[PDB]
Amino acid sequence: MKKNVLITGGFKGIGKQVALEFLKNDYHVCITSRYFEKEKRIPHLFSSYEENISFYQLDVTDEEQVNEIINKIVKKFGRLDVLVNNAGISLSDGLLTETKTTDFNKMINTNILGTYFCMKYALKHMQKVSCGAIVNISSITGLSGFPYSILFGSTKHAVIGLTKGAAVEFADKGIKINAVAPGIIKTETLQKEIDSGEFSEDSISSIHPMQKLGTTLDVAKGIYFLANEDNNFITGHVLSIDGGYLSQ
Amino acid sequence: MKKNVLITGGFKGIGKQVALEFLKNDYHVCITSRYFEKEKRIPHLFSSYEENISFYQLDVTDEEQVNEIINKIVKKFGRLDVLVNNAGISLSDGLLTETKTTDFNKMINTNILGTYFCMKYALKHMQKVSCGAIVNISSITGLSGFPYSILFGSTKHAVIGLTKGAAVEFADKGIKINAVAPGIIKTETLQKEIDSGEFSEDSISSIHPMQKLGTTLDVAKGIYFLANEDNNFITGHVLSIDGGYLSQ
Ligand SMILES: NC(=O)c1ccc[n+]([C@@H]2O[C@H](COP(=O)([O-])OP(=O)(O)OC[C@H]3O[C@@H](n4cnc5c(N)ncnc54)[C@H](OP(=O)(O)O)[C@@H]3O)[C@@H](O)[C@H]2O)c1
Ligand SMILES: NC(=O)c1ccc[n+]([C@@H]2O[C@H](COP(=O)([O-])OP(=O)(O)OC[C@H]3O[C@@H](n4cnc5c(N)ncnc54)[C@H](OP(=O)(O)O)[C@@H]3O)[C@@H](O)[C@H]2O)c1
Repeated sequence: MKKNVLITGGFKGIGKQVALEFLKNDYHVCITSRYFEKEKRIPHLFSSYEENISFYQLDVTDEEQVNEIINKIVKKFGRLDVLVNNAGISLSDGLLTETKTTDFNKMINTNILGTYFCMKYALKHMQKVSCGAIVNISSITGLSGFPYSILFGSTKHAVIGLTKGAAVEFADKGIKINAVAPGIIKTETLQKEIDSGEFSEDSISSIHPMQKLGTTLDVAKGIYFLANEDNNFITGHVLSIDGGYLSQ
Repeated sequence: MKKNVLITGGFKGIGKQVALEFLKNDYHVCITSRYFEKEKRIPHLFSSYEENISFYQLDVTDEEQVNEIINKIVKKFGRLDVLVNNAGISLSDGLLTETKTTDFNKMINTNILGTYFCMKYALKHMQKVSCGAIVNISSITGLSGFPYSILFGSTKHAVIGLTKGAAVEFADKGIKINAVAPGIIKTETLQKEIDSGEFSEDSISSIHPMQKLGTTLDVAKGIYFLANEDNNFITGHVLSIDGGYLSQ
């Protein structure tokens, strides 16, 4: 009886907040981790929402597993209203000439291929019912050149490509496909890097015109807006959630 | 006690639906017309909301009047949470070579100067409290070249300029300034141009990849999202509400 959303992730960072936002809006939420040991955290991470959450172990780089997991969800729930491609990694080296090819391939596999696989098998099901929403997560680096994050940015540019391409292809099938482009977001990972003193908050805050960092809630709200049933006419769009970064 | 929004318009088309959207979200709404006679329509257009509506006569091309009206609103309500620059006109002729300078000037006056005047005086007040949101209405023609709508497109390009410029300028002051870029929207005006048979609905809706027209609610939802208290980190952005038009 509830709308159903699959998030690739959900246990930390943006993904966890995305899970919370959909739960607060009466969705059944499917969350994932590569690590089965995370399933037992659910009652404690999501106190009052336990009954509306389903766990799946999933590595998005494993195409067969992506197909298997999405099939399982569709069989069990009879619906897949929303896919959020949250899974993503940044292996931030130095200058381009010093970057590791192995790092690039890992980012390609997770950020591009993972998102492609999830889209590919979700759309197989969404096609059949002529409805659904996909929200991909890009970055400001997916729309601009960002020193020391060139390779990450390249993968996030590719994500925008998958978004716009699929949007135009599925537009007449009533499926909305959009992306968000976050600036620098204060996740747990970043918060502890600020807390350990190796990074000043004000130092990296200054990157955005609003002179503050983004929050996981900022991102979750944008994603929710693009995914909910009241989005009838927004598709192929990349929503900047960046305190004005891309407007300069 | 309620958040307060000024809409340049409110009696027809997109502006009326914007009015309705903010009213449903517990705002006090200031709505305008150039025509004082429209005030008497309020209990009939907005049956259950009249206690939360204030009418002001306003021509946005009159800078003096814009300053007067915004001053009166701030004096009476002690707040101005949101400005929506809805007022706008399109005077379509033929090819560029055939266009009338008087038409261009009229569109410049209403679309560019009117939006500028309202921004100018709203920001004088918002600046003082370091909070507020402005949503401007651009168009797909503000982001692309559209035969037969070149001059209109030019004004809506200029609207984006004011949007991004002011966003960066006021970003550190806690004020969010964004725009929406609608495709072709089925307003009362269009609905009768379809009803008269001078245009087929399928004919003009085919320009959007979604193969349908936008609705006034589509636009209102987008504007509300960019304007509400939960937008903390989106500024300088142009949200396309265009059935995928700009993604091709
Ligand atoms: N943080 C930022 O400032 C920022 C800025 C722009 C864009 N983004 C993007 O936003 C998204 C979320 O970022 P975040 O900072 O919230 O990440 P995070 O806190 O590091 O969390 C990463 C999430 O991705 C999952 N994941 C990683 N690799 C996976 C794989 N191969 N298969 C399945 N799941 C995988 C993780 O699950 P397990 O570890 O439990 O397996 C975890 O849920 C990413 O696409 C990221 O690139 C982040
Ligand atoms: N309809 C579309 O397909 C479309 C597409 C892209 C963008 N837009 C933009 O969306 C906005 C609304 O369009 P719409 O189609 O909803 O318009 P509409 O139905 O023609 O209504 C026009 C509104 O603008 C007001 N207005 C016009 N000139 C004014 C002036 N000089 N001073 C103060 N108010 C003035 C009118 O108020 P009174 O007549 O009561 O004075 C009315 O509220 C415009 O900026 C338009 O350019 C529309």
